[PDB]
Amino acid sequence: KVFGRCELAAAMKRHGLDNYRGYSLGNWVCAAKFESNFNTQATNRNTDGSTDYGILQINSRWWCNDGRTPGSRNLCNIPCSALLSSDITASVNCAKKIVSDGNGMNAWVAWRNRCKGTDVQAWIRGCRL
Repeated sequence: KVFGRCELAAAMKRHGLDNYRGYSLGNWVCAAKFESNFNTQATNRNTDGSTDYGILQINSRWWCNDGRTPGSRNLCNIPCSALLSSDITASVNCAKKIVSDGNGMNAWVAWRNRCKGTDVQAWIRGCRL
């Protein structure tokens, strides 16, 4: 599923990401835009053999099991394929664990490089929340 901008904002708000660990909703929408172009089916292979999955491009090196990342962890206790669903619950629940682990949203390279320090409120302008 390819989300619309306001559609995804509303789904993320319903799942409790607005101001989660101090990150306003626009941060999460911005990160999803540049990680996956709002596409739940996005996958991207990393040079170390791990793979990033879903709308927030969550990495199999630490966070999910895809059966082909030897020596990796599964800290969200899910198959990585669950992160490609049209229902974003699994991705949001896992993202809450990631952002709590100490480095905040710096865990997402695209957020650090393209959202951090910008006017992220612009990503939820016009949306009915």
